[PDB]
Amino acid sequence: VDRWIRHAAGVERPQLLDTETISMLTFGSMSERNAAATVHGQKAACELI
Amino acid sequence: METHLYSDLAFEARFADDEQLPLHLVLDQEVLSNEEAETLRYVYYRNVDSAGRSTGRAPGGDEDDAPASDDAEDAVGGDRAFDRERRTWQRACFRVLPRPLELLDYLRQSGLTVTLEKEQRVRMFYAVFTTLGLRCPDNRLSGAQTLHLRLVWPDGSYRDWEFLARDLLREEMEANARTDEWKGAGVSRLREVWDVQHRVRLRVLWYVNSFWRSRELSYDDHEVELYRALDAYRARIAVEYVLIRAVRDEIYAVLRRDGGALPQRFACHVSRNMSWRVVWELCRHALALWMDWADVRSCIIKALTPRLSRGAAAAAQRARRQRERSAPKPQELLFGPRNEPAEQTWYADVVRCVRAQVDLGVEVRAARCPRTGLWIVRDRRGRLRRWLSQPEVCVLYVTPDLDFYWVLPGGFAVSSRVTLHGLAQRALRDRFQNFEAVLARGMHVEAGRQEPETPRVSGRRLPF
Amino acid sequence: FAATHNPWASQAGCLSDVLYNTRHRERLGYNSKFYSPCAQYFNTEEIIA
Amino acid sequence: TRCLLESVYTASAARAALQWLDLGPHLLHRRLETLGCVKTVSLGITSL
Amino acid sequence: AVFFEPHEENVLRCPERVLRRLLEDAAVTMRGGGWREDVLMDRVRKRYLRQ
Amino acid sequence: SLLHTFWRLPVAVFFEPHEENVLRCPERVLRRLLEDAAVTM
Amino acid sequence: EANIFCTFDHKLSIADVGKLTKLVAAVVPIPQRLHLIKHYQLGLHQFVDHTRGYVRLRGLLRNMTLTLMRRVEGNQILLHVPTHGLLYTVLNTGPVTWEKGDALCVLPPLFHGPLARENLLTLGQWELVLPWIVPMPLALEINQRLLIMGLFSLDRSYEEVKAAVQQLQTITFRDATFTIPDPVIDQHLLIDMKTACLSMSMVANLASELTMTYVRKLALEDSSMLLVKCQELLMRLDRPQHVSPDDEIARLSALFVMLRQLDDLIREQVVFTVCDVSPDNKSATCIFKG
Repeated sequence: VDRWIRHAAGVERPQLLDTETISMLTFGSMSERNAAATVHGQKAACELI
Repeated sequence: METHLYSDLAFEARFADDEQLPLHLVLDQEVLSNEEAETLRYVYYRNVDSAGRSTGRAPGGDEDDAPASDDAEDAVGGDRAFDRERRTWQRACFRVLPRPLELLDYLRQSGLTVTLEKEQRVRMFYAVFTTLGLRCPDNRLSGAQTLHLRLVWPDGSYRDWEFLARDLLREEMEANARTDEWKGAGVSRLREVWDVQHRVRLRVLWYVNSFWRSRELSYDDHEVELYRALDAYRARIAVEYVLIRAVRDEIYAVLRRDGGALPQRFACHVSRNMSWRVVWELCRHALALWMDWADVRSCIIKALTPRLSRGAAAAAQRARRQRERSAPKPQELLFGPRNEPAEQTWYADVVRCVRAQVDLGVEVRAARCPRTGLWIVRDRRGRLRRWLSQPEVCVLYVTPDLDFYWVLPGGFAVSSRVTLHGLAQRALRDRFQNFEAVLARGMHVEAGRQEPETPRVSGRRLPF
Repeated sequence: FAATHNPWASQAGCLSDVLYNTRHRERLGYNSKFYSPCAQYFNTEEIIA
Repeated sequence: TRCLLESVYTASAARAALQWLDLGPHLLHRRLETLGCVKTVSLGITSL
Repeated sequence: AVFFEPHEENVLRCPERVLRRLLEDAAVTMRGGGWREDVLMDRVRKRYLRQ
Repeated sequence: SLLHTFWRLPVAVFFEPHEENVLRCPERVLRRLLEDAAVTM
Repeated sequence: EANIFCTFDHKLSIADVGKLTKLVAAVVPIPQRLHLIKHYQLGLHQFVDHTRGYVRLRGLLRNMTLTLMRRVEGNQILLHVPTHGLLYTVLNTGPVTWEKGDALCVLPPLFHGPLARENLLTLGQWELVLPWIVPMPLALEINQRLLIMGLFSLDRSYEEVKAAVQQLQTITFRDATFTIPDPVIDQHLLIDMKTACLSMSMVANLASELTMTYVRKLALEDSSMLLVKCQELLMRLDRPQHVSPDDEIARLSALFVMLRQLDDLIREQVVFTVCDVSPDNKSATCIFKG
């Protein structure tokens, strides 16, 4: 069901990350790269229920 | 004098609900030592009927059957039965006169008027005054009723004296301002009475101006009721010894289960050229000698005593809940708080076959030593007691749980459990349940702090 | 002068408090580089100081 | 002193270093190189 | 001098199995009698028989 | 009767009150104890 | 006479005499009214002992005489013992709120809750711990709660008394919070419990047959909030024949002397009455002795 929800959400797998880079990612790391082009600027959103 | 009259009027006050008639008592050096009498905190006493259950619990049946269930989380039945057992006893009045005296002389120094049938010169080393109220259910009274005494020192210790009411009311019922008339009438006779085990006698008083003399109760002592009251007292005593029976049959079971090739679970250097036929023969000769010297003051009884406490059962559930959890996640260890079994207090039975002197209650602090350390048994002072080197000993180890080790010399051990499922529950509590501390003079209000010195109403000083 | 106009997003232990107060976000594991714009509105252990 | 000086090492990077000191299949010393001693700090947010 | 070290795997085998047979035959002759309840019970019952 | 060890070779000790030594009862004292256990009953 | 001098053992640096001039018109308990004392009998640290009792401190603090602090000179500090009815200035240090026209008395320092532990005069092995100057409603509440918490804790296991104490040990007065550190059962406490039981039972004997049943008559007639609140506990407990009014007068006079003897067990003597307070509440003028 995780594979199906990744297919339905557009975000791919967590690529079987290294067990030491989880400490990297909780220490702080930029992950999501840029897009190909931007004619507006940087994106911004959030959500509340 | 001080407690007798007051508790007499108090039982006259409270006679309507529970028909308790007073028994005015004094004790001596035969009951307890002088040091034990100087620091006796308070006294508990229990009315238990001829059927042998209680006066606190339910009349028909109880939630105290289903014999033991052999559990750790409830581990007796939970603490509701502990609340029941607290509700059985009552806290009677209490007064110590720690100074040598003659009793009839002392009542002559007070306002009491003494007249016995013949002058009995009684002379003891101190005096402690206690009154007991045995509860007649109806107006009538059963001869095979029995009593209990508990003497509490502030360390938490207790001593249980038990006896029937038949010897208390044997000769008495066969012959049969209020504070000013009570001294003028005074005592009629003085009577000593042993317990059911003849290990201690104690003296009772009998006032003629008591309200016991006008109640007109009826007294009967039927032999089949005496026959069942000793049977109920049989199971009360047997709760200590058939547990020792349950240890011994466990050893004979697991040794037949293993087949005679028992492993090592304790750290000892050994020697191969030493003979072992001599060592196996001293196992059998000493194992029976432990059963010959079995007593309530033993390690396996001291193993149970923290488990029959108030906050024991919930903390025991907290122990497995801390174990039976997931490993700490990578998100947990960086931002969660810091997360917490170094050494444990074990109790030990040391038997010795060379001199037949067996030591029953021994504190042992044992812990896992490093580099595949099986077990090592130190004292309270790190002494590393080293009895299990010698050929003359065999030793039994128990845990705060029901885990059990029978260790041969050379540190070879038999790892098994303690089964108590054959034992019922209501006799398991009343022998050795850990009773709670009740606040008295010189006690801190909040639960545990730097406690001050003992009260010690003693005779070396003045009272003040 | 009501009690709360969003009772799924105000209590200590709701959905939004466990999603945006930074203490529980650290307790779940998250990129510290990602700016979440609701973090300034649910950082109740910082505005309390 | 172990519970003392841990109570001043409370931040995320300190316990991350504590995790990386035990999350290796290797031992410690092959991942450790010495640099010397500090003589002046500047009190930044990433302190010089 | 000459001492072995306390490992876990080192055990003590059966003493030619006849002494363990003697333990079992000691159990079956221990089973009849020796309760230690009955000595206390006939003590207190002879005490209440004498009073 | 003889034990089954793990190490092939035994070692020496230094007689501390910390290392748990085996008993020192060479040949006479164990015979004395077996005669004792014979005559105790 | 009144001016007594206290010398010191250690030397005086500038910060210590500065903290002393911060204690001008403070209050320090002195024993025996001696003309010359050392600094070891100064203050309260010679008698403080944790896990010894709050009640014995509350007793023996009240027996030491009181003085004020002024006119430091170097290796000596002057104490002027106050006289009756004269107007002095008092600088408080116990952070309780003061108002004008209000009475004041002295309690031993119950710790504030953060454990501030402000010794405010540093030495090696001795600190000048100060007595609290507390207005009469808060101090009377402290005395009444100490007596109640002493009376309830008899013949009780730890759990129920702990559940009642963790609420009962806290107290507020004009946005504050206090606890009581050493509330133990003492001999003075037990003899005061004995005095309270004897006096309150003597009240129970000296009630007439109409003042026992007055509240039942009001519960018959009216229904008010305090009526229902009293009648609730009263029901949890559960025409006049002869009226000789002089016997009711004598019964009420005996009941009055018994209620005075009961009330004296918590209510002390007023030892300071304020006149005006500074709005920063660090000093106020008071007209009484110590």
